[PDB]
Amino acid sequence: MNPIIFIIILLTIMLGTIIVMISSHWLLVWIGFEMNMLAIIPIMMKNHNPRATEASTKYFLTQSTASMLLMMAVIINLMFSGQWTVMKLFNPMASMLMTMALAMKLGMAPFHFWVPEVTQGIPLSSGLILLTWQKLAPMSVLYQIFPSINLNLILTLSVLSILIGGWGGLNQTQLRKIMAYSSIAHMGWMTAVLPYNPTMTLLNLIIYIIMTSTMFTMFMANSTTTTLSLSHTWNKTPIMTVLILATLLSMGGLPPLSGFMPKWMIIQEMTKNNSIILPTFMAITALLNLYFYMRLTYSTTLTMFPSTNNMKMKWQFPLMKKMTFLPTMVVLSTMMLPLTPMLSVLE
Amino acid sequence: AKTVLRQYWDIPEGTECHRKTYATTSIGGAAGLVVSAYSVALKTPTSFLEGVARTGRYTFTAAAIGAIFGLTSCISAQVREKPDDPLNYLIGGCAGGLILGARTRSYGIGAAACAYMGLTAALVKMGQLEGWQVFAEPKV
Amino acid sequence: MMLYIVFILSVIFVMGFVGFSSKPSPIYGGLGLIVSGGVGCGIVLNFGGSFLGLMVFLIYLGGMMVVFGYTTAMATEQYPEIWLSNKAVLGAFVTGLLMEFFMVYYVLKDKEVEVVFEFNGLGDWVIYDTGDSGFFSEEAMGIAALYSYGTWLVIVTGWSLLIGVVVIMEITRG
Amino acid sequence: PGIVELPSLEDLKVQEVKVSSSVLKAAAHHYGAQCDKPNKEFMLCRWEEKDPRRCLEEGKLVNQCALEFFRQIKRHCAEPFTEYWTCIDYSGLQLFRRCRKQQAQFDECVLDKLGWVRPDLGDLSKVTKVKTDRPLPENPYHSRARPEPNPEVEGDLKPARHGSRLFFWTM
Amino acid sequence: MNLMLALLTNFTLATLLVIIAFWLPQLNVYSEKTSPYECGFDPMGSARLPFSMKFFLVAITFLLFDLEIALLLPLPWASQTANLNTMLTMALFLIILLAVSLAYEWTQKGLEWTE
Amino acid sequence: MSMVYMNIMMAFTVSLVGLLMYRSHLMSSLLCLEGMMLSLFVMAALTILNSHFTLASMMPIILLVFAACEAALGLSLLVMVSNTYGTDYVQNLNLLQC
Amino acid sequence: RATFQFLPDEARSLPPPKLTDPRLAFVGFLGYCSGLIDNAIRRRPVLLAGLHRQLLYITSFVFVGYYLLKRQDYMYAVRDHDMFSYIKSHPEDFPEKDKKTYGEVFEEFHPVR
Amino acid sequence: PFFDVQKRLGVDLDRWMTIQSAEQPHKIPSRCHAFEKEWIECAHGIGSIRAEKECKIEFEDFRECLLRQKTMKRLHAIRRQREKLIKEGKYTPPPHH
Ligand SMILES: CCCCCCCCCCCCCCCCCC(=O)OC[C@H](COP(=O)(O)OCCN)OC(=O)CCCCCCCCCCCCCCCCC
Ligand SMILES: CCCCCCCCCCCCCCCCCC(=O)OC[C@H](COP(=O)(O)OCCN)OC(=O)CCCCCCCCCCCCCCCCC
Ligand SMILES: CCCCCCCCCCCCCCCCCC(=O)OC[C@H](COP(=O)(O)OCCN)OC(=O)CCCCCCCCCCCCCCCCC
Ligand SMILES: CCCCCCCCCCCCCCCCCC(=O)OC[C@H](COP(=O)(O)OCCN)OC(=O)CCCCCCCCCCCCCCCCC
Ligand SMILES: CCCCCCCCCCCCO[C@@H]1O[C@H](CO)[C@@H](O[C@H]2O[C@H](CO)[C@@H](O)[C@H](O)[C@H]2O)[C@H](O)[C@H]1O
Ligand SMILES: CCCCCCCCCCCCO[C@@H]1O[C@H](CO)[C@@H](O[C@H]2O[C@H](CO)[C@@H](O)[C@H](O)[C@H]2O)[C@H](O)[C@H]1O
Ligand SMILES: CCCCCCCCCCCCO[C@@H]1O[C@H](CO)[C@@H](O[C@H]2O[C@H](CO)[C@@H](O)[C@H](O)[C@H]2O)[C@H](O)[C@H]1O
Ligand SMILES: CCCCCCCCCCCCO[C@@H]1O[C@H](CO)[C@@H](O[C@H]2O[C@H](CO)[C@@H](O)[C@H](O)[C@H]2O)[C@H](O)[C@H]1O
Ligand SMILES: CCCCCCCCCCCCO[C@@H]1O[C@H](CO)[C@@H](O[C@H]2O[C@H](CO)[C@@H](O)[C@H](O)[C@H]2O)[C@H](O)[C@H]1O
Ligand SMILES: CCCCCCCCCCCCO[C@@H]1O[C@H](CO)[C@@H](O[C@H]2O[C@H](CO)[C@@H](O)[C@H](O)[C@H]2O)[C@H](O)[C@H]1O
Ligand SMILES: N=C(N)NC(=N)NCCc1ccc(I)c(Cl)c1
Repeated sequence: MNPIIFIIILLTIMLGTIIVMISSHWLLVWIGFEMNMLAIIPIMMKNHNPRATEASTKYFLTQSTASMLLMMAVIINLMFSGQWTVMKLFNPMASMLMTMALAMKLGMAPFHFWVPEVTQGIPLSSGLILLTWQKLAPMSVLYQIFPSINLNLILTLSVLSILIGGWGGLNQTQLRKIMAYSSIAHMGWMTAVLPYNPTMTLLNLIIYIIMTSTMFTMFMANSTTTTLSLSHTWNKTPIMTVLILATLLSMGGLPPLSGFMPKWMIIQEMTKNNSIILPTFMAITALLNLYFYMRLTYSTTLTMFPSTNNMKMKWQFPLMKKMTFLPTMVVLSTMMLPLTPMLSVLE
Repeated sequence: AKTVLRQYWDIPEGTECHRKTYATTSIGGAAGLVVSAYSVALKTPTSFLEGVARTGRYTFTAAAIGAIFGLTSCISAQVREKPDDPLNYLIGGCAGGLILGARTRSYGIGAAACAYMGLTAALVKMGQLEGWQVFAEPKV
Repeated sequence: MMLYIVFILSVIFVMGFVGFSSKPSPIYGGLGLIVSGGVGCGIVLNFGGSFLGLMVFLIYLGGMMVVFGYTTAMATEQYPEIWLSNKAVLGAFVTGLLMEFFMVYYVLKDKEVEVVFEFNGLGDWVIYDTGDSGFFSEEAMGIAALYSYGTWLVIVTGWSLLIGVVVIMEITRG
Repeated sequence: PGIVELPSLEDLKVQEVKVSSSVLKAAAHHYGAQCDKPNKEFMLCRWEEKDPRRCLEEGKLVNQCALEFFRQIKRHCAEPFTEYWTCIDYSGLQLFRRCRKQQAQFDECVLDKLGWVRPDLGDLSKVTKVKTDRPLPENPYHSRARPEPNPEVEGDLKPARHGSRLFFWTM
Repeated sequence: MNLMLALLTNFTLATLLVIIAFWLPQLNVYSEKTSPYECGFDPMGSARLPFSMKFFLVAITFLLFDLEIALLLPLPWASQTANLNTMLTMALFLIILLAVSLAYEWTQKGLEWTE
Repeated sequence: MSMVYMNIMMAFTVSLVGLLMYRSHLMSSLLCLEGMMLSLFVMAALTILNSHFTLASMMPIILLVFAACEAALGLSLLVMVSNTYGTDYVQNLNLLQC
Repeated sequence: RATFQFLPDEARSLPPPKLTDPRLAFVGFLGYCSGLIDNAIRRRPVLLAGLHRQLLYITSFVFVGYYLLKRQDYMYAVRDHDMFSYIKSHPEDFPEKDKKTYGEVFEEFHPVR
Repeated sequence: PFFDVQKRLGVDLDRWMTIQSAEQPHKIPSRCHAFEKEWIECAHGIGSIRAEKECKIEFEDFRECLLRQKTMKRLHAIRRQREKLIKEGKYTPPPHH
């Protein structure tokens, strides 16, 4: 890929997402998703190997199917209201189809099967876009249609995503598959609180993106994609093991780190609405996420794994990776809890 | 599911056990079928006959757990003349766990099931009594 | 009988869909999509959209020509499957026709039908407009407005088609 | 939800102008000038009232003027007109440009005998004003009363009392 | 009606010609006569084996280009708009982007067949 | 609703089921995707044409344009799948279970 | 109140955050920590290296944080303005109670025996 | 829109096609133009929660115009009652019908 072509394709990924977020018309929302899907596929295939080909194919079939259900909802909505404005839908059947359509786009359970496989099959830089930027457009739509979403449906998807994400990550040694199941688990928190307070869905979304960007950037810095390969980091760059430890404890939601903030504000909103059982169930189930985060911290920072002789050659060379924004992102991922009241900026 | 759930909660506790056992069996059987469908879809059976065998094995196990809980919980209430006591569902819940343990030929599963199903069922009766909401309607 | 023209074409529409949805050899699936595209053009034309009907037919004829070429190259076997050759294909094919035939039989008998949702079977003409006497085609005015009202639509579609060429070149450069 | 009020078959009766479209087209330009007033009073009524039932009387005066207009042609210029619309009727598209010779004969006949001048290109598409003694309708859409707006929030924006008040935060 | 009658008559005329063609002549069918033709020797391999397409990339580009003309065919009607400044700009814009996409595929050697 | 909607909605559902119930050929599933879009085009065109929503008459045309971009994208991936394995069978795309 | 505006005009009738705001000092501190982490990951002397870079980390954080704190304060002012105006518009939903003393209100006694 | 850049910049990207009572070419009106105008003006500015109950009459009429379900039910009933009398020999249509 020509560097200019890579930039044009990247800007088209962003343009499609932007179109979704600024459109007042369901047709332009659908166009934004289609433009975004068209541009991302070449980023998945960038390395051209059978796993990238399989990943892109599975991604294309899933997203293309979701778009047809998305457009079906729009047309049913048109029949029963005669307008195209992006807002609540005027038919329950349309609401279900659109809700499922966005669930498949996000990879929520039980539409989750593609997320672990696609993430594993593409590079780390492409995986970063998939698990972060690609969440913006579907969430921005849920943010506008939630007054007509079926509560039982959306909370069922949220419950299943948290369970399947937590259980799915327990059996993974591949970092990209660990991030994928973590993303599924975190998607559930965002949608669980959506019926009650959409502002808390944005907060969770933003904090999830910062922490997820931090982790991927650190994996890219060391070109690590497996647990054992990451366990050599203490011998190359000791500092990076401490950042991984702090970031991973944050993604586990442990006070006083930033990742506790969204779990905390979501539990507050749910209890205000007399929802007690669900947040309790969600918080306990999130301990599964903490478990397989803690395994990574053990193999990465809190112990010293065996090294290889050739590792000594790497001592003599500096890190050349760009690691753009990593100093800022890691601080935000960890030291933001004292500023929680700043969440009103999202109101 | 809403129609079958409503039927169970519309006949008072401890009265008309046969009707209750049909409701819990109907709920159990449906749950077993849902499990069979995903299982057959995601773990392909080697033969059509086996896929049917797996379906019947799960649907029967699920329906048995439903019937025994519905039978035990109603009969315990009628016998004890305590219609609105969460303890009745604890007896029914544990009995279901034993049926699961028997169908699996695993005492340890039977022990754990009798506990966790016992607590979960008793927790449901308290929720009905006190109005605990699982999927709480938005209010504020 | 002619008053039910849109219904008859729509029945063939579904039959073509059952054709390629049962998934025989893509050669015959393409045939089923051409029939559906043909009668689909007939349905839309009968609602006053001659340009929309002919355009969708024209596009899908070009698309199925490419699919045919790709099929002989990348989706062929020694014994391509017709609908009768395979038990799974035949079962889906028969199931589709029987579901279709029973919807037709009952909607005609009762002038109405409940298939999940309620559909009225009085004939499709009843909903048509009663007073037209303009000196233009309203569909042509709406479509032509793409170049005066749809500036934004023109930009995003034109850009997507250009990016599409760039992308398929990237995707297929091993 | 109510009975739709329809005029009786007696009220809908008027002497029709029973000529073919070729006849109407051949006389259209002069008819547009000679019968402008009742015609434009009927079209104002229809667009304001938005109800065919509310403009029947104006509709009849359109018909009456049409018959009066065509009777003048019959009295004074029957043969020149019959030649003209016969030429128009032959064309599948009823084109004016195939009958300029017969049109000239008809035009000069009505000019000499009735002082009828043909409108210019662009005249009949002008938007005109019409004086009417019918009162402008008050609620042509039969709108219900609009719901009242939400009570407006006004006043001086003051700092939040004791800050955010989120849990322990003091700011 | 006229249209459906015309189509039915044409395709019925063609069908009758085929019916006559098959039922009028004397037939003599045996295995060698109906065997596949390949210049006198038996074919080597099925004719259903994959046939590589060397112009596959032009074929995909045809799909994208064939939709462009759907966007352009309304241009005679769009020229009747009063807002001719916008219409002319967007018409030229669309055609240029088609030309740019063609020039890109040309310069990148997409129009050369795989050898 | 009017009876035409029964068969157009039915056609969409048939193709959706056809899409979700795979066989071997990946080309066959791509056809079901194209069929799904065809039913959406017809279903949208009927509504717009019958309601005299003049400006919406361009919407079905825009629908076809992004249908071709999807079909072209689908065929591009099919070429790569075919090059790797020599068939367009979807059972070959199972490397990412592990 | 203004559509898609970071700071509506009415927000100017509120006092701006002080430049010695404790929250702003924390944000500046986070910028300092980011500067230190930048040196450490790149294996430069953490405290000494690139003081120009470390200064810009502190300055950019404080700059952005000042505006976020201003919008934060503005949104809480708006919340209270909305809440109090609504109470005024619906007196019958927020009626003032008659406040009984503890000598009149009966509370039950629970001995700790 | 999630981000209302169209309002901030005062540029019309897509809202010209959102409703059928917006300005059309050559002022061609939609069939339900009056009904949707009445509904839109009833519900303007009060929010969906209020509009769902306070503009129910306008929305129901608009829905009837769009899908005509009540009219088709009415005509299906009359046509049924006619076939009931034709076979029973209890009604002869008029010449004009
Ligand atoms: C502020 C209010 C909000 C509160 C939230 C909590 C705020 C804390 C957020 C922390 C943010 C992450 C940045 C932590 C900076 C850690 C600095 C450090 O570890 O020293 C660097 C050193 C790297 O080694 P090197 O660069 O090569 O120097 C020469 C030694 N070889 O490191 C090493 O050599 C160590 C290698 C051995 C690994 C030992 C690991 C155990 C020590 C971990 C301590 C940090 C734990 C942070 C987790 C949160 C704590 C609350
Ligand atoms: C973070 C320090 C604590 C470290 C241990 C971690 C504890 C758990 C963290 C979770 C969050 C709990 C924080 C509890 C305090 C937050 C509530 C609060 O402090 O009130 C609001 C505070 C203003 O504090 P105030 O009471 O008004 O006193 C003013 C004194 N001038 O306004 C604020 O909210 C901002 C205050 C945050 C507290 C840290 C910042 C204090 C300022 C010192 C920054 C460092 C400046 C020196 C820079 C050195 C550079 C090398
Ligand atoms: C008023 C200030 C109060 C301090 C509050 C501290 C809160 C935690 C702030 C986290 C950010 C720390 C800075 C980022 C780490 C960079 C430091 C490092 O990597 O190694 C230490 C380094 C000295 O070693 P060297 O690599 O050789 O550099 C030579 C420069 N002398 O550089 C040094 O000389 C030391 C630099 C600081 C070392 C920090 C050690 C890790 C601290 C994290 C533990 C968690 C913090 C406590 C939790 C409660 C928060 C109040
Ligand atoms: C929510 C409440 C908390 C508030 C959070 C606030 C977060 C947002 C604030 C911005 C965060 C990023 C700030 C980074 C500051 C470090 C910049 C720096 O020192 O760069 C040094 C130098 C490049 O600087 P230079 O580009 O020449 O300056 C002109 C910029 N137009 O060359 C270098 O060596 C830089 C390399 C290290 C930087 C990482 C790579 C990023 C590249 C950034 C380029 C410069 C950006 C200028 C930042 C200005 C922001 C106002
Ligand atoms: C008031 C309503 C009460 C409703 C009660 C609902 C109970 C929930 C039932 C869920 C479905 C049954 O759950 C399923 O049962 C079968 C029992 O054979 C188990 O099956 C397991 O045990 C046996 C023997 O080993 C075999 O069937 C199978 O090889 C094995 O996997 C499944 O592992 C379990 O997933
Ligand atoms: C592994 C552990 C998993 C988590 C376990 C958590 C257990 C939580 C218990 C479930 C909540 C309580 O359960 C639910 O309560 C509501 C009351 O609001 C009941 O609601 C019922 O009330 C009336 C009676 O007053 C019934 O006639 C009616 O059918 C129903 O609405 C439900 O019948 C019951 O199913
Ligand atoms: C390749 C296979 C293709 C399969 C195509 C399948 C087409 C579907 C069949 C649709 C048949 C429609 O059938 C149509 O029903 C209506 C019922 O009112 C009939 O219409 C009827 O209306 C009045 C009722 O007052 C009767 O007096 C009249 O005798 C009768 O015509 C039509 O005469 C008939 O043509
Ligand atoms: C890859 C991106 C490529 C983008 C390329 C875009 C090329 C666009 C070139 C400009 C096309 C239109 O060019 C412009 O047309 C309008 C009308 O049509 C002309 O306008 C002229 O005629 C119109 C009416 O017809 C009058 O209102 C106007 O007063 C008069 O000046 C402009 O004088 C001319 O500058
Ligand atoms: C606004 C529409 C009208 C403007 C024209 C738009 C189409 C432009 C077409 C491409 C123009 C530049 O792109 C093209 O690059 C290739 C380089 O491989 C050149 O092609 C080169 O090899 C090919 C094959 O041998 C031949 O065309 C030629 O011998 C040679 O020039 C073309 O000469 C050049 O035209
Ligand atoms: C993935 C699934 C693939 C298949 C997709 C099929 C899509 C078919 C879309 C049909 C949409 C029909 O939508 C359904 O219409 C009926 C009309 O009687 C409505 O019916 C209901 O509402 C209306 C008024 O609000 C009244 O009739 C009545 O209150 C009630 O019957 C339903 O509320 C609506 O959900
Ligand atoms: N719960 C919702 N869905 N919306 C919501 N955040 N309601 C709460 C109202 C609120 C809270 C804080 C602020 I600051 C403002 Cl201005 C308004």
